[PDB]
Amino acid sequence: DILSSIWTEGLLMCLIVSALLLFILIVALSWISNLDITYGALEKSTNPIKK
Amino acid sequence: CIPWLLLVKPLHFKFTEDFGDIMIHQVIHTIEFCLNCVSHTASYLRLWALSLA
Amino acid sequence: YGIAQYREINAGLPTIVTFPFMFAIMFGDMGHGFLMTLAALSLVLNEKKINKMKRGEIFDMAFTGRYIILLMGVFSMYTGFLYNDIFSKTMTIFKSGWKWPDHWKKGESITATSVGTYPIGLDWAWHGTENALLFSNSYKMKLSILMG
Amino acid sequence: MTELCPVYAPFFGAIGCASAIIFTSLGAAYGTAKSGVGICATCVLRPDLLFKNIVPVIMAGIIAIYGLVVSVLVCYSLGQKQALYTGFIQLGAGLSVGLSGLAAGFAIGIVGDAGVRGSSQQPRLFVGMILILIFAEVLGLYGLIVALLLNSRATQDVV
Amino acid sequence: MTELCPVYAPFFGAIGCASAIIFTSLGAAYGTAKSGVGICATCVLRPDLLFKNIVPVIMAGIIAIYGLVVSVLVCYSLGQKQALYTGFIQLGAGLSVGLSGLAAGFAIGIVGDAGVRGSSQQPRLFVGMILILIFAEVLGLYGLIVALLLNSRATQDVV
Amino acid sequence: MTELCPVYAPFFGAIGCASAIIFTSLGAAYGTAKSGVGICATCVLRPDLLFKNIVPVIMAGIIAIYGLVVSVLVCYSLGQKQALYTGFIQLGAGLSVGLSGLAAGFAIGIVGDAGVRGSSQQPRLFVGMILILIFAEVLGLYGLIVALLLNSRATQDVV
Amino acid sequence: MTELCPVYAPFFGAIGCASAIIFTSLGAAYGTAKSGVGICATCVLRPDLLFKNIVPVIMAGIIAIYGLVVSVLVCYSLGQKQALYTGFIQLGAGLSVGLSGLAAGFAIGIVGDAGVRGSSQQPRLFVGMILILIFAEVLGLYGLIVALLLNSRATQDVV
Amino acid sequence: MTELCPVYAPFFGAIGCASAIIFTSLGAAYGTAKSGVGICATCVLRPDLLFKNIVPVIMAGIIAIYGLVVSVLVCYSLGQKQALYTGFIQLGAGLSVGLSGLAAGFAIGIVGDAGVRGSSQQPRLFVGMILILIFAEVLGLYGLIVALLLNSRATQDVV
Amino acid sequence: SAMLHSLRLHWVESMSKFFVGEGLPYEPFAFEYKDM
Amino acid sequence: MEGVYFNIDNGFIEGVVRGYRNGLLSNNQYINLTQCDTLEDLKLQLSSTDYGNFLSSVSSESLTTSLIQEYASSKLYHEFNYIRDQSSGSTRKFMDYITYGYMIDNVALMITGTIHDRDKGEILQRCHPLGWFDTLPTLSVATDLESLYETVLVDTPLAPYFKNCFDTAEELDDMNIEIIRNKLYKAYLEDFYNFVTEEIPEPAKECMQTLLGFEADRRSINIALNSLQSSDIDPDLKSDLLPNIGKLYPLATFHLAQAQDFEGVRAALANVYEYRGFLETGNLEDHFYQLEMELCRDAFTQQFAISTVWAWMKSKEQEVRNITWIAECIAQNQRERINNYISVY
Amino acid sequence: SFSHFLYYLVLIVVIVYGLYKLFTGHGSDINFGKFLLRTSPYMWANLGIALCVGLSVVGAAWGIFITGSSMIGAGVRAPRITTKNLISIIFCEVVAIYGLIIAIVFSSKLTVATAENMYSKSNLYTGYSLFWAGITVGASNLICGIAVGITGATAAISDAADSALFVKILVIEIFGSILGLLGLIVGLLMAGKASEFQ
Amino acid sequence: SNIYAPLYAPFFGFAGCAAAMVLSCLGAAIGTAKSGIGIAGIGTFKPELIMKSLIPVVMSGILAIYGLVVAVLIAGNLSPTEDYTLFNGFMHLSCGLCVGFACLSSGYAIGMVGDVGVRKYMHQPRLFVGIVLILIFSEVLGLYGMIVALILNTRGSE
Ligand SMILES: CNC(=O)O[C@@H](CC(C)C)c1nc([C@H]2OC(=O)/C(C)=C/C/C(C)=C/[C@@H](O)[C@@H](C)\C=C(C)/C=C(C)\C=C\[C@@H](O)[C@H](C)[C@H](OC)/C(C)=C/C=C/[C@@H]2C)cs1
Ligand SMILES: CNC(=O)O[C@@H](CC(C)C)c1nc([C@H]2OC(=O)/C(C)=C/C/C(C)=C/[C@@H](O)[C@@H](C)\C=C(C)/C=C(C)\C=C\[C@@H](O)[C@H](C)[C@H](OC)/C(C)=C/C=C/[C@@H]2C)cs1
Ligand SMILES: CNC(=O)O[C@@H](CC(C)C)c1nc([C@H]2OC(=O)/C(C)=C/C/C(C)=C/[C@@H](O)[C@@H](C)\C=C(C)/C=C(C)\C=C\[C@@H](O)[C@H](C)[C@H](OC)/C(C)=C/C=C/[C@@H]2C)cs1
Ligand SMILES: CNC(=O)O[C@@H](CC(C)C)c1nc([C@H]2OC(=O)/C(C)=C/C/C(C)=C/[C@@H](O)[C@@H](C)\C=C(C)/C=C(C)\C=C\[C@@H](O)[C@H](C)[C@H](OC)/C(C)=C/C=C/[C@@H]2C)cs1
Ligand SMILES: CNC(=O)O[C@@H](CC(C)C)c1nc([C@H]2OC(=O)/C(C)=C/C/C(C)=C/[C@@H](O)[C@@H](C)\C=C(C)/C=C(C)\C=C\[C@@H](O)[C@H](C)[C@H](OC)/C(C)=C/C=C/[C@@H]2C)cs1
Repeated sequence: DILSSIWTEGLLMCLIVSALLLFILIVALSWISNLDITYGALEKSTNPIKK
Repeated sequence: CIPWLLLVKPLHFKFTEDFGDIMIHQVIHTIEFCLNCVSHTASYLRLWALSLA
Repeated sequence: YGIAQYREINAGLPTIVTFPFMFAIMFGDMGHGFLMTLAALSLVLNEKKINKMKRGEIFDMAFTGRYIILLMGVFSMYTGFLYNDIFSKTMTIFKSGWKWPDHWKKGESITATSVGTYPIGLDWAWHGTENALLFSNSYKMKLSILMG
Repeated sequence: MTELCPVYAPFFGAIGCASAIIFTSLGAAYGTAKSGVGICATCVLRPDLLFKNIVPVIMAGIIAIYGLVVSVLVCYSLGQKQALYTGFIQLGAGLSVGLSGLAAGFAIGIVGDAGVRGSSQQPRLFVGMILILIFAEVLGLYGLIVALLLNSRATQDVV
Repeated sequence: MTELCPVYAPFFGAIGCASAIIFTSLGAAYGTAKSGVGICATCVLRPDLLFKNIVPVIMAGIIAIYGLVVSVLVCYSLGQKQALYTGFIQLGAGLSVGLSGLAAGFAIGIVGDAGVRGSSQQPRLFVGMILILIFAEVLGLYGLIVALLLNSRATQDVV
Repeated sequence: MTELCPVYAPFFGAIGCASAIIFTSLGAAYGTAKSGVGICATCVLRPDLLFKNIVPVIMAGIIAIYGLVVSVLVCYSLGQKQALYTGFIQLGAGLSVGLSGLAAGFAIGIVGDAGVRGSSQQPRLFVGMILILIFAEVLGLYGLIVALLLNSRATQDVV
Repeated sequence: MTELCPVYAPFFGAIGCASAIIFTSLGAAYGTAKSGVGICATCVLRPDLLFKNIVPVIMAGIIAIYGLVVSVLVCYSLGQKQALYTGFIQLGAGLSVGLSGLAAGFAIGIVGDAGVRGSSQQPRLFVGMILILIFAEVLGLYGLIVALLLNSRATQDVV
Repeated sequence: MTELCPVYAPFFGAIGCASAIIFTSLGAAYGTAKSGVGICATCVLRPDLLFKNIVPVIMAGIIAIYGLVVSVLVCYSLGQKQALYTGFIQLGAGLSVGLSGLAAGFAIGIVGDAGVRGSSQQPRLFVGMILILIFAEVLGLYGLIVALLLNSRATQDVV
Repeated sequence: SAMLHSLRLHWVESMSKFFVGEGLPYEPFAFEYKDM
Repeated sequence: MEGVYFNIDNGFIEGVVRGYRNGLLSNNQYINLTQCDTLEDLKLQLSSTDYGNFLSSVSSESLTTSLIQEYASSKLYHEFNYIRDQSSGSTRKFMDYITYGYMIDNVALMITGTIHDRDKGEILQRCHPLGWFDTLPTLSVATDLESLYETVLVDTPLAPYFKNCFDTAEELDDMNIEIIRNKLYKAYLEDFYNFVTEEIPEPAKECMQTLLGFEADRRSINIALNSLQSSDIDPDLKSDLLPNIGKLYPLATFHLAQAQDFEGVRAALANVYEYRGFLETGNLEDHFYQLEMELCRDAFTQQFAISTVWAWMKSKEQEVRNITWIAECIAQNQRERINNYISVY
Repeated sequence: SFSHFLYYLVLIVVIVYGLYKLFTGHGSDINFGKFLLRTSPYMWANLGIALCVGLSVVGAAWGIFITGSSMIGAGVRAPRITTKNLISIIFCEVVAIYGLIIAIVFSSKLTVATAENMYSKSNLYTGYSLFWAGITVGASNLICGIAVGITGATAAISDAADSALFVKILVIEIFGSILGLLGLIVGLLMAGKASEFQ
Repeated sequence: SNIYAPLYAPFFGFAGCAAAMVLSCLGAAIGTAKSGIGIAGIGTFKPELIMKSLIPVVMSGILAIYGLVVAVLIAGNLSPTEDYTLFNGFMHLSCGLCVGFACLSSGYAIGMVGDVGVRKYMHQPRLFVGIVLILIFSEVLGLYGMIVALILNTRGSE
């Protein structure tokens, strides 16, 4: 009455835990990759009319 | 007491359009107070949380 | 937060004590409390000189609340004494209310028996004990609920 | 390998020791990066605020400290023959601290950036930012705490 | 193949030896690339700062030194008949240094780019960037540490 | 559990009770939302048309009434020991009415938005919108007919 | 459950009965929606054309008639103990008609929108749109012919 | 169910009968839609070309006839006890024809749109579009042919 | 952190109970050194 | 939803922009300005607004309507450029897109001055600062578009918008400048509409589509009415100037392209119901400005939208105009038309 | 899209595997029931407790950033709102404290079961109950926090626009802040009849 | 013991509970958040219209009451010492799906209608009544998922 020889309950538990973790990591890395530096405050203006 | 807090003061004002404002304020205050008892009792567990940490 | 209504109960008078003591509950360590007390005393005892000179925004805020921090440190010392926590360690001033078994072997799980109640503060018997956290959590949850 | 203590039980606890630091260091890095971007944008105009707009970058690091604490506590409860219950508890304790720290960091960053950008204009806002930041930080704390509680059960009454 | 030491246990160890250096190098490359872009953008105007805006590229490379410290240590504890617990510990240690050094490198790159861009205008900002960068570079350290303190348990008390 | 009536047969019929109401409400909500957006955009200029540009919201609602008619008919034919054929029939009826109502509700929403926006300018367009909306509504009725003609076979001649 | 007639054979007949009306309604809804958008855009200027630019919405509705015909015929041939071959045939007929109607309806929506928009300017174009729309309808009729020729074999010569 | 003729062999043939008409209709619908959009855009200026810019729609239609030729042939060769080899052959023929027709219909739509748009300006371009459309249409033919030459082997020399 | 969670327990949990607020701050007309 | 991801980058931007909005002069403040008897009184009254001490460095004798306009506009542009200095990613691209129109306007002002031999200093003073690019003063060297593009505008963000301006003759004059300026605003508006549709999320995608459709419609109507004055222009050439993103497109824009008289424009606008009475009576410019203010007000009812940066810049830009107008009626003493200050907030 | 392509590939692989097992007579080999029965209830309980706390925190943090970022922007010109709208940030942080509370209550049921009484009716029920109650509390608190933060940002901007507006938007927050409470309640009802693992 | 009541059947009943509560809360939060963004937007113009414009948030909350009721009913029928059929668990999984997704749809429609009407009837005060009608129609969508859920509970226990 085993679930499977390859996909044992322990292996499936490990895999679903790792999948939850990898999904979280993917979300976090997507969010971090969306980090865009606000350059406008980092470069100097060059406008004679103003600034 | 929930009906008490909700009704006694606005009804006293009615019996002596402003009554509408009084009733609205009393309803908001009662909901806020009833939720705040629980949310304030749970919040003071931050004392334990920060002490433990 | 806001300006009190005219002739309304002022929240500063009660905060003088309640804001430092609620902090102390959240802090509860005689070591850190003593360090903070000394930091506040440095400003308080030299309050005239610091007032005369110019101060930065953060330093100005710290100096203005110098008595705040003094009270926070004193109450933190008191609470840490009640928590028996000095730099994460415990003091053994009083006889403990727990007696460990007369004899045991190395690595043997031993449980203590209640022979009394610690006079002031948490008994040092459950320092470094496996279940210490279970008692500390219960006590401090209930303490926070009651105080709040 | 016992019924209650399979050979794969240490898998979950080691993934929890890792998850705690990896996700509290993801959140802390996000917070530090965004707060530093804000600090670099503001201190061009207002360098005098720099050693006082560092607070968000100090709070994000405290998130990483909360998961270095849960990781080190979970790593010393890890064993070759430690029960599957202990492994699940250690995974849960790292999932909690790591995710809560990620959320707290992500919020610390977004809120520190806003508050440093606005404090260069309204100094009175510094108090507002620090108060909104102490509530983003407490989230992480709440994770650590849960994690800590989890570890208080991980190895106890376990066969 | 023993119950406790299957033939596939070295898989996780070898995946950790890989992951540590892999993710630390990814983070270090990200940081070096962005910091170098900032340095090239600034030193066009301010070459005199170049040999002093190289700090983020140094701090990003300490992330890869941390991943090489864990890969080299995980590698010397890799064995044909090493326990599955040891393999899981060696995977957690690599993921800890690797994914905490990825985050630190991302933070280092962003902060260094911002700080080199702003330091060409406000020199006093360079010290703020160095503090913000020590807080980012700290994250990676923590992962190394949790990864070290996981190798201290990898082979020990293991049958 | 019989060969023909496994314990998991009620799963499919239950997914059909859900599919009927999950999708007919999704379509009806889409239609009601877009038609209401159009009505709010138009009635700012033409409030007198309001009670009469409500037709697309009434039409989108009959899409949800169609999946309530199938969900309630499918739910009164469900059973602990009901055949797998009956379960598949009840899943196919719920899918039929739910999908056909989703499509009809999408068409109803788009057409109603367009027709309310255009009817505030050309009143003669209203009858044209009603007809194009009757054609879109019709698609949900065809799904209800196939779902109702599937329940006529769900429990019948079944062992 | 026979070798040739498993308990799960009715699964593919019901999915084909559902697919027959689910995809034909999706295509018809797409066509009706886009044609109605075009009709509402044009009839603001040219209401007199409305009861004659409704053709794409009538042509996109014959797509759903094609899936009601196959859904109704596939469903009266469904059975608890009907062969797996019959189930596969009823799935292939429902896929054939639904997919072919989906494509037809998409073409009928795009072409009808374009032709109603252009016919308000060039009336001679209406005949061209009706022709391109007859071609789009044949794509659906061809799927109905394949689906109707698949059901002619579904239950026949089947044990 | 024989070794060579499982009960699931008809599954492939039915997916092939459906795939042949499903993808050839998808391609034909794409081609008809885009060519009709082009025809509606051009015939506003040049209605006289309309009954002669219909060629791409007539060419995209032939893509669907090719899928109907393969679907009707694949279906008359479907059987309850037909070999798995025959099922794979009927799936391969249906895939062949449908995919080639999809590609041919996409090419036909794009080329026909471009050529009708350009022919309203340069009539001499019409012959070039028919030449490029003959080439796009022969991509579908070559699928049909491969499909045909796959059905010539589907039922033959099969036990 | 603990100083600022004490502030919320005072501003939100303590002063929510009795503090009406919305008063007029006392800013009497006084001369003060104004720095350029 | 709009709120979930909007505040990760644009929360502070929207808060500050909405704070700027709250400072928009209301009708009562405009009336108070109207009652001012002098530019000194106008400055004092404006000091009570969020303009504040913006003229505090200006002496009494130096107060002029031109100076007041310059200072208010400089305040607006400094606010805009700061908000850009706090924005990143898609928002930076959006705010850069807002500047590309001012750049097209400056390119025409610069080249129009170069062909009239006017001093480059005055021509550059009159140029819109938001529309500044490093090589803008270098447009004061050449006359033919070929040299100007191959030497200056290829490196500018306006380069993609030079794909239909090469047809005209090498010799360049005022009519050719107007043609080039309309072609550059057609290509720009189409590019800014595409950028909004693909990258700018909803409901700032819809708000910015509506506000660019209005811009395109106004440009088309103005182009048609200006071509009316000219003896005749090829309708195909006109169609190359009318943007293809507005409510007018493709029917009303077409009819305007082939329109050859004022009644033709009126017939073209009759079909579209949003511009019915614009040409019926009144001042067309005032009608357009009122519609723009109404559209911007509507963009402020939608939070978690970067359409509010555009709606604040165009609202504030109207405010400045209004102030200038009032200032004129105070400086020149013609107070009969002082109340035509178009107020919506 | 790479993500959409991966989703489609996973769906196709799952469908093909299911059809292969079903046709070959091994449809029952994909036994979700056996997976649930044999997977340790400890995993379900601990995942529930971790996801409860984590998702409650995620929503709290997500709301705090939405409210916090809009308060800071609006307080540049109207700093008076900073303390007034801070109640919004307390409605966002209160969901987290609910999750924490639930974790504490649910962690009390994380006892150690005996080897024989491990996959029993009570222990499997306790695992499912604490997994799904934690999921419910965490997701409800996530939604409530993100929604209350979106309302708090609107309230902060309105307060900056006009003070009188705030009290009217706070009501909406009070409407949203209850949604986590309900989840909390429902969680307590799910894990109500659950018992410590025995 | 009972093959028709396997020990994993409570997993499905608790999945239904979670679906009900979480998805109804998601609808009520999409409704109260999106409708609330419409009430704050108008606040800058017609602050006086905000208190009457709370019908959309009140209606969105009733969607999380439809899911609380269903979840409470499902949880009252789940016990570790009671024989829960796998049929009762499927029937409580559909209850959850039925109420949660119906309330999600109702909440999306209520957020979309409330937001735009509130932001729209600033100019036209007569539009408001219509909003209340449309908001009713959307709200009914959730009710229907509740009702079907109730019927599915009455049949799961029986
Ligand atoms: C990918 N390229 C790469 O590998 O670069 C190679 C060079 C190649 C081009 C050949 C590198 N050589 C180095 C050498 O040091 C340096 O230049 C400098 C200035 C080091 C001083 C710095 C910046 C110190 C910061 O960390 C501190 C304040 C950060 C933290 C958190 C605080 C602590 C207590 C952590 C300390 C550890 O970080 C420690 C320092 C690290 O322990 C493993 C270590 C001993 C790295 C190797 C450094 C060499 C000597 C760095 S990079
Ligand atoms: C989203 N909230 C929601 O659920 O709304 C609920 C609750 C509300 C009170 C809030 C609704 N109650 C109703 C009631 O009717 C009406 O107002 C009106 C005017 C109905 C007439 C209409 C428009 C008929 C069109 O379909 C026709 C031409 C379309 C087609 C294709 C032709 C046929 C032969 C189809 C007929 C079926 O459509 C039939 C009619 C339907 O059979 C199931 C039915 C009896 C629905 C319930 C109607 C009630 C009385 C509508 S909405
Ligand atoms: C979107 N909702 C929806 O479902 O609407 C429903 C319900 C409505 C009452 C609301 C619809 N009822 C109808 C009714 O007919 C009509 O009005 C008209 C004018 C039909 C004539 C048309 C246009 C014929 C075109 O196809 C021809 C030239 C196309 C092709 C390729 C050539 C051939 C040989 C194909 C023929 C089949 O197509 C045949 C025609 C179809 O065989 C199944 C059939 C007899 C449908 C029933 C139509 C009814 C009478 C249409 S739509
Ligand atoms: C939408 N779906 C659909 O079916 O529309 C129906 C619409 C009606 C039901 C209303 C259609 N009826 C037709 C009829 O053809 C025509 O008018 C004409 C003049 C077709 C001539 C064309 C253009 C031939 C091109 O292919 C040639 C040059 C391309 C190539 C590479 C060369 C070769 C050797 C390929 C030949 C095959 O293409 C062959 C021809 C095809 O063999 C299967 C066939 C006999 C199709 C049916 C045609 C009918 C008579 C087309 S569309
Ligand atoms: C956030 N989550 C949450 O808990 O909300 C709490 C939050 C607050 C404590 C702050 C809420 N308390 C309430 C209370 O109601 C009200 O104020 C008002 C005015 C209710 C009248 C309304 C608008 C009725 C509409 O539905 C009608 C026209 C819609 C339809 C389709 C038709 C019918 C026949 C309605 C059937 C059910 O809808 C029924 C009415 C509902 O049965 C379950 C019910 C009795 C809910 C609870 C209401 C309380 C008293 C609402 S929100």
